[PDB]
Amino acid sequence: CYDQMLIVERYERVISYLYPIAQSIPRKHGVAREMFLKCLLGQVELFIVAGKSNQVSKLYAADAGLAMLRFWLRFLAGIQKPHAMTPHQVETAQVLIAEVGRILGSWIARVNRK
Amino acid sequence: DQMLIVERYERVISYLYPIAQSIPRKHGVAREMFLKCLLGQVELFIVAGKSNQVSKLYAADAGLAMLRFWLRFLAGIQKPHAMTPHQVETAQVLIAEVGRILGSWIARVNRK
Amino acid sequence: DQMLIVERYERVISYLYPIAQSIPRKHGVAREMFLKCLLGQVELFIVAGKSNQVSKLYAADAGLAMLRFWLRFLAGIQKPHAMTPHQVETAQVLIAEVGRILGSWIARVN
Amino acid sequence: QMLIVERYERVISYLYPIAQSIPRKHGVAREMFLKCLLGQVELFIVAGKSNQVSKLYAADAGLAMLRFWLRFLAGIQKPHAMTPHQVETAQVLIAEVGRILGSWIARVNRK
Amino acid sequence: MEPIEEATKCYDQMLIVERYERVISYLYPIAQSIPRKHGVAREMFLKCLLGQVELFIVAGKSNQVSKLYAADAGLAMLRFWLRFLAGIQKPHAMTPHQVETAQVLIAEVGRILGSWIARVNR
Amino acid sequence: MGKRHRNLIDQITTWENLLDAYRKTSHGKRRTWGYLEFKEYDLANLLALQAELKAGNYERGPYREFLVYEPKPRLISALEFKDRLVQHALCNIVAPIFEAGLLPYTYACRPDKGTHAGVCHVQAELRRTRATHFLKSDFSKFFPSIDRAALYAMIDKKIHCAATRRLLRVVLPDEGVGIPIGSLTSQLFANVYGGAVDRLLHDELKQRHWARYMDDIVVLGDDPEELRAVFYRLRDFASERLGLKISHWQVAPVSRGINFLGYRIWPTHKLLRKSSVKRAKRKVANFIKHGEDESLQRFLASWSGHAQWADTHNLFTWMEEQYGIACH
RNA sequence: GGGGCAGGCUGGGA
RNA sequence: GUGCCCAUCACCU
RNA sequence: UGGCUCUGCCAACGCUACGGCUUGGCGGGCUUAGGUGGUCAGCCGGUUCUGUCCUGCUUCGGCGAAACGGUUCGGCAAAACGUCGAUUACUGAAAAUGGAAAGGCGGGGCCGACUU
Repeated sequence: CYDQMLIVERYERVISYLYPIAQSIPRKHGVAREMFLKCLLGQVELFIVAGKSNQVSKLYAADAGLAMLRFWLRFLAGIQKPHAMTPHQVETAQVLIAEVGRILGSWIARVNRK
Repeated sequence: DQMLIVERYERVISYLYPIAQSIPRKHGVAREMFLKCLLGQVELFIVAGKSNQVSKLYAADAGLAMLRFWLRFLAGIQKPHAMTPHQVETAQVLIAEVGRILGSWIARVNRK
Repeated sequence: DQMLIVERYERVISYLYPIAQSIPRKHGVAREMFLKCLLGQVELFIVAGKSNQVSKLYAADAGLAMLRFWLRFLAGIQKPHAMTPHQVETAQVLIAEVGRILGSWIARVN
Repeated sequence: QMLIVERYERVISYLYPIAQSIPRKHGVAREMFLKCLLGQVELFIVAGKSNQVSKLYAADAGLAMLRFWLRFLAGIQKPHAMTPHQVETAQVLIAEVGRILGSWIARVNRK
Repeated sequence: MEPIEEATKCYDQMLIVERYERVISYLYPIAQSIPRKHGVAREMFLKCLLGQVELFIVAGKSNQVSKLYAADAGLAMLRFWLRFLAGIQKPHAMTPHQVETAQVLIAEVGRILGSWIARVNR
Repeated sequence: MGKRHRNLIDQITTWENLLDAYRKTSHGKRRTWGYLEFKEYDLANLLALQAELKAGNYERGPYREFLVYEPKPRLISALEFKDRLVQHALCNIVAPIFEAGLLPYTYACRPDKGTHAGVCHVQAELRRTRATHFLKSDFSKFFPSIDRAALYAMIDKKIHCAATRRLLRVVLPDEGVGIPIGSLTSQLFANVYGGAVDRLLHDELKQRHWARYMDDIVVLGDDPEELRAVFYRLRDFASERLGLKISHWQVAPVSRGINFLGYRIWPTHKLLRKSSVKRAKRKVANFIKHGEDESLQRFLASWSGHAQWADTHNLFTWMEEQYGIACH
């Protein structure tokens, strides 16, 4: 449960950075925003469920969420209408999600190594 | 029990929902998400009381844990802090009380 | 049978949906969640009737219980009053009627 | 039996202008009706990609839920009632999809 | 520097997303062009277009073929939405050129998905 | 501009340049394990690569050395996407300061000069001057003979930056003969390397009517004896200076056709190479009897561009006689 | 006859 | 595997 | 983006805990890269049939001999560009991630004609 508490605390920094970005996305990109918010804030539940159990599949679904979060950075950087996540913000976020991916990676190995 | 848990979670809602309604417009979407987590956790409890399978008993626990994150989020990530550290203490104690019933509920079902 | 419960639950909707529309915009999320629980519980009954699993008839019971929560939550939700206590009493009677049909339905399956 | 979708595409073609008309007033009912009308395609698609009678029954339940929406949107009052002609003239389109679904369910049940 | 390595590195999910991002990159601008009315249809189309990524990504990070057929159902549902935006929406939403162009992009993602399903089924 | 060049690793590692290098490296490779594993944290991976270059801690990953055998066996050593990106980051700042000094008749791996601009300069420079004869040479194993020592007497006559000079020596160590064929840094360093013979044709030897594409060198003339002397002088130089043995060479009259770059090039006409013809013929033939006649139209439109220059019709008739399909 | 170009036709690297 | 050149496809200036 | 948990007015499906809520109007505020190909650096042959074309000088060794792309024609080449000079002189203990030039060679450049 050290890794689950650590992974969330590390993910809270992603939220702390991305939620202000996610709230700034214009209502035009409203669906993309609401889906990005549900992906950002909803990743916590993926971590929580992963810690609540021991199944490595739950830590893989946490990886899929982080992958989906990385997609959203790519996507919101593209959206050229109102525009959103500037390339700097994708850069800074990818760094934060990487540390969340790093702890999840060590977490997956700990479970796979019993 | 099954209404014993909700009745105690009603107290969480009765406390947190006024806080959730005070969240400014700027954080409207976070509020709608928080409210769907707060008010939607009743359904997690209720669906676990009906069909007693431990499956939705852990989903109720995950929701409670997600609600606990929302307390951290509303008072630590919402830049205009829409919740005070006192409120994250009483509401955590409200969530801890419904967590105690959920814990005993998990134990009672997993006796077998 | 799914037709009887739905026809009786249509009475719940016919009463609650005007009341659920009247919940103030301030209590907007609770309203839209209550409306999705009101209309939407039909689907729980319909899915229970068009198939057979028991679990479907329990998920319809959970939805009915969730609707009963919404009445007790919307009653005294805050200073912007959503639902008068009389409306909760009136609706609880209609929901009790569909609850009784659901209970007998669950019993007849079991 | 991907004729269901092509035949249901006309249910949509009829019940969409009358679901993209439901005013803001009845907004939740519209969003739910649109998700029931347009989301029934996914029910048919999932049924077609498995042949499991289950997914076929869930498509039947969706059409039954679409029939509820007709009955509900009829008594929604005001100029925004689904006119009784539309409730009959869409129950005809839904019945066409219901008859194909019935044959589909029977084809799978009696393998 | 060893590029940051996610866990469960699936080439099919990486390739299918990169190739489905082209579908999004094409369909999302014309999903946003759908007028004020037809906004629920747009929200539902956008949740089908943007939500398909999650279907692919969860399919990648899984040893379950069930996730792969759900990705196929979503791609099938996306193909309906092209039919809807063209042939049910009122103004026009998607011109037949755009439908033909998207149907090519979706077919590319369909080709990758079919091979992905086949590779896992074996 | 004026010589020196003494702070290039600042431009090499500029974010706007590594983003160009990232774009360049991914262009066309967006279906590959390298990009898809990199694309995940792309802007984060560029940050740990920038901070590895800008610190002097970049080490080129090991070549994965396979051998493509298609026209002939060639040990093609591929590189990781991170390494091809660093090469692209170098050859964005380092390439246009070598490719600038290349005389105008070198048509390899340079912008706006290519395979065609060469076959056109040879045809043209064949019409004007009214060349009676022509020397065509070719360097044995060109990439596996570039000295990687005398190369770093040209890559160090222009870079001057003690850090870029070390990034070029992490990309291509300055040891012994053998520039890895299958590397961007290599195509450049070979055009630069072969550019030495360009200066020995153009500057020394005073040959003004010539063309080099990497290792192939046409030198149109007027006497077949001066052209032979020019080759002997070119061969003696490229051997005793550059360590390049001349595999094939020919001082033929402009009658035999200048086999330059997939085109036999007379002054008047200009066909294709029979190998390209037969390769495309068999490729289509296989495609037909494998089951693709819709991607063939894409290829046919492609190869109709490569052959619109050549006076073909010695395939399109053939194809139309083998299968009947309307080629043109 | 010998060459030189050009076109086939075939065999291997494949 | 590398670039150059080219073709097509997408796409708005 | 059929928004706003946003207000003022006015209505009236309605609902009211009698305050209002709701809802409707009505103003106001908030809201070029890309993909896919192909090209080419980047085969070794074998064989004669076909088509064509050449079959001379000779020193006697060999040398030979087989309708336009703006691929245009001229004129220039001062400048800029390239190159050498040169990581030189010089500055400075040291070129130390300062730093030329006189020149030399170019044509990449330039100027017009005509065509693109």
